[PDB]
Amino acid sequence: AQNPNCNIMIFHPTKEEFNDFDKYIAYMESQGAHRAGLAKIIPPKEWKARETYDNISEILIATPLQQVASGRAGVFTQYHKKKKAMTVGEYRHLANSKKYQTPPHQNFEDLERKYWKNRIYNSPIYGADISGSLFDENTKQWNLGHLGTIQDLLEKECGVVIEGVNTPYLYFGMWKTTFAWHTEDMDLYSINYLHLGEPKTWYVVPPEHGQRLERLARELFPGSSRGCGAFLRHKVALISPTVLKENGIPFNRITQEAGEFMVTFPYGYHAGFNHGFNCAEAINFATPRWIDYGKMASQCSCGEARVTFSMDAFVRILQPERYDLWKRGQD
Ligand SMILES: O=C(O)CNC(=O)C(=O)O
Ligand SMILES: [Mg+2]
Ligand code: NI
Ligand SMILES: [Zn+2]
Repeated sequence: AQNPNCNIMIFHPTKEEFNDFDKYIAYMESQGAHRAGLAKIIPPKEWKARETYDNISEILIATPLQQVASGRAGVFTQYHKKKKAMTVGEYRHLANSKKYQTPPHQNFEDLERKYWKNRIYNSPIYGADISGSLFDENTKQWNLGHLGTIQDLLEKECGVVIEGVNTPYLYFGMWKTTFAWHTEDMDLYSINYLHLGEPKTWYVVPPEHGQRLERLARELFPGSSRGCGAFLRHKVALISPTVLKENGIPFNRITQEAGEFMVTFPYGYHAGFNHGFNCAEAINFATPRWIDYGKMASQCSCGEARVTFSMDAFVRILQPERYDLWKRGQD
């Protein structure tokens, strides 16, 4: 069995190997990359996502989210307080302000220390889930706006024809902005490209051990657990690496830098934070191996998780028993 310790793998495809997305994902899985839950892909040196970022300040962040934490330094929840719209120009200025800027630090490890020590005492502002793309339409390889759609994958594999579309989202981050422990909707893959700015640190639990994380989360957030049988779908809970080590939960960590892709694999729980002002683009995708994960994915039916139009059809076709109850939550 390849990669039995479920380490995060890093790949360096040639320009030739960068032509066929699906084939390279299948290659990475042949080498066991999926066992980690997360892989890094460093694009060939000849590739570029777009010519410059010189004009990005005019993007609107219609609903910036202030991420307010509650709990203790290693075990907390975050709630998203909606703020007034601001441009990326305005946001970048805010990220760089004394109140919000990255502190002096020695290296990534010192900054990670400072994050886990001090995150709860600040409320950074995140521009998340902004429909759009920063890839140039002339970028033919690994252009997150030109992937084959999940609906097309389901049609090709299963013959069914469903409504829905699949488009990318932009994330504008600052120091301490945080993504809580989650898997993707319907335990899909994700791919994330860091277009610009400061790094993003990731933590991941191997898919084969995801239930160990869920059991810990139920113990650590016991009222949330009683409210909903899939409350990690709410995307609000944080658990530090120190806490995970204390409870014997297998995980790995890696820092993504500007110009690099990360892939998360089905049912790979992940969480992380941004080091400073940055812009990422991400999208969900499917392969044939996903289908079985889609059929088994947990669902939030308490009504908190509230998700896209396109998820309806996935639940309807892959989880018909759950469909009625899940849609009562969605309505
Ligand atoms: O970049 C972020 O804030 C969060 N991204 C993801 O969870 C992902 O790409 O799957
Ligand atoms: Mg602009
Ligand atoms: Ni994700
Ligand atoms: Zn719920």
